[PDB]
Amino acid sequence: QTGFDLSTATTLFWRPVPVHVKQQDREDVLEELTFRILTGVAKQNHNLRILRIHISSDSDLFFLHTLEVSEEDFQSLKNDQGILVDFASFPGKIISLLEKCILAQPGDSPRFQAVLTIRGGESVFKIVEINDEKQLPHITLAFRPGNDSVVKQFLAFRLSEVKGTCHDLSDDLSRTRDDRDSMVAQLAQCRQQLAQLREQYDKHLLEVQA
Amino acid sequence: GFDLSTATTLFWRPVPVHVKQQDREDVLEELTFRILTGVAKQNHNLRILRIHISSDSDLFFLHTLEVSEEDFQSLKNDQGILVDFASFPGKIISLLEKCILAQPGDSPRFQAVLTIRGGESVFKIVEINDEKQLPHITLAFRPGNDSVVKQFLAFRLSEVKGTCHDLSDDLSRTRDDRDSMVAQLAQCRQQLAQLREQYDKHLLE
Amino acid sequence: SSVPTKLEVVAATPTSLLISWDAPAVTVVHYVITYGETGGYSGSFQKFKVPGSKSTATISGLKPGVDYTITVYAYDWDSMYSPISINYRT
Amino acid sequence: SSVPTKLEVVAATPTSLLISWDAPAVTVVHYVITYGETGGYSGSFQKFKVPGSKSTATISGLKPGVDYTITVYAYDWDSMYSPISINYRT
Repeated sequence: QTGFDLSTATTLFWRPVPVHVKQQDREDVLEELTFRILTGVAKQNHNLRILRIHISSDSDLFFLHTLEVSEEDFQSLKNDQGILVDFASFPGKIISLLEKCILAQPGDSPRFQAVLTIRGGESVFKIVEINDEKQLPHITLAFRPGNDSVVKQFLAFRLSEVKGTCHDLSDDLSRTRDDRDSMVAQLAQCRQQLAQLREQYDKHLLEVQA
Repeated sequence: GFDLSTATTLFWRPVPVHVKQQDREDVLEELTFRILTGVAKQNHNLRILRIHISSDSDLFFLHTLEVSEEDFQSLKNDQGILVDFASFPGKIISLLEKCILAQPGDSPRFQAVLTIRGGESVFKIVEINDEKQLPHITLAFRPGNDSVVKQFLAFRLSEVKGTCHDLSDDLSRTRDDRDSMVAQLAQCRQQLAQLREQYDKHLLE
Repeated sequence: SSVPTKLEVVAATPTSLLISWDAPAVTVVHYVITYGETGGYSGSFQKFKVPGSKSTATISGLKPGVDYTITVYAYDWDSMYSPISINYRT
Repeated sequence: SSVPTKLEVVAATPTSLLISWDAPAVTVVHYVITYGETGGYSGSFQKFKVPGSKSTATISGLKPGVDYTITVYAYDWDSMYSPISINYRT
């Protein structure tokens, strides 16, 4: 039914990155936005290959911008959009650029930055080289802002995620508690034997002393 | 507007409910009922009660009911309530409990059924003696639009995250306690071995 | 009803008390403990939260010679067990 | 940033593999290990999850004589550190 299969999708990048967001309000601000890069396949056909990117905020849980691209429609964005790459290595290079955006100080000669421009119904994300008055788009991508339906589905996916992580943590907590109980019991055993040996040593010392 | 920040949760458990809809056929599914008593952020003296029907299987299933004390007086005349606004949750939980502990051999056969007809949903708990059916409580729930379901998912994710951080702290604490026990064990075995070598060296005399 | 069926007041000082429950068979991530004077009509009971690992809790700052209703609720991830409640005067 | 210090392969089987990593001092809630045919799209590597305390894992169902990609990712809250990966042939 649903196009993309998130259940068996692979997460390659999930980290906050500094992003400049521009809107018609003109309230230009730098916010740290969480980028999740996913490679997966469609549930309709195992041959259809999809890459999807999610831009979210841990501060605003209702902020979501999505990108979904197949292998076929990849030709439209391979030309006319950014550096030459195949569908396979496009994630790798985009990840490298995002990482460069994270470790980006003014004194960096290739000061790479990331900008998300949101205009009404559409948003365009571009990573740009910005030194000596140059603005050079290394990557330019188009993102769909979240409707209530897709943000709802995203929230549900993250909720199930957190539930699974926390159940795993509960299993680990029970195991560590068992390990600590075993360790304290072994500690009691050792101390009891040490007290016994000190007793025998003191008795031996008093016997020799006489 | 209700303030979940200072609310108290009185019942939060899956309940056996038979849900019948016009689009899909009759099924019995286990649904999670959350009953909350709290007060408004506009007035801390004003009392509101909220009930949520959700599914652990379907995270997009949400039906909500929230009642003030005044319109609860209106519903006291609308359904013959004979108890106060305070103890109404108790009766509701008891009714739900009767559905929870309900088997075919039960003579009262307390049941829960929820029918959704395109914007309107009524939840009813019923006594079923022979064929006669007496609904002890009948309540009207507005199904969730995507906006309120979205807000519900966000709040519930914040809850899971906070409880999970508390568990993470406790896990770190137990791990540290285990490390302390390992260090004390090492100290104990060390002094045991060295006092044994002292035992034998004093045997050397 | 009460999932632990084992809540009592165990230590007692004029300003403080110690409560002990028993709910280890089920998976419990946390407990919420509510302590307030009046029975019902609760718009000022002080709640505090306790990890599921614990089997003890200390309340302090209580008014001497007063009647407190104390309730313990155990929570899971997707559920909350039935609570247990006691009345004590200290 | 290569959250697991270093990775090694220890198993010697035709249908499976056993991988070992080392314990980073950062907070890790879980590890995810991906195994897929080299050159593949990587959106069909069938991920599986390992607790953050553990440093080892077993893979199964592999075809012998294929180049498989083994990657270890460690996850924090609201984040995932950069992975470290090795490839091996059966």
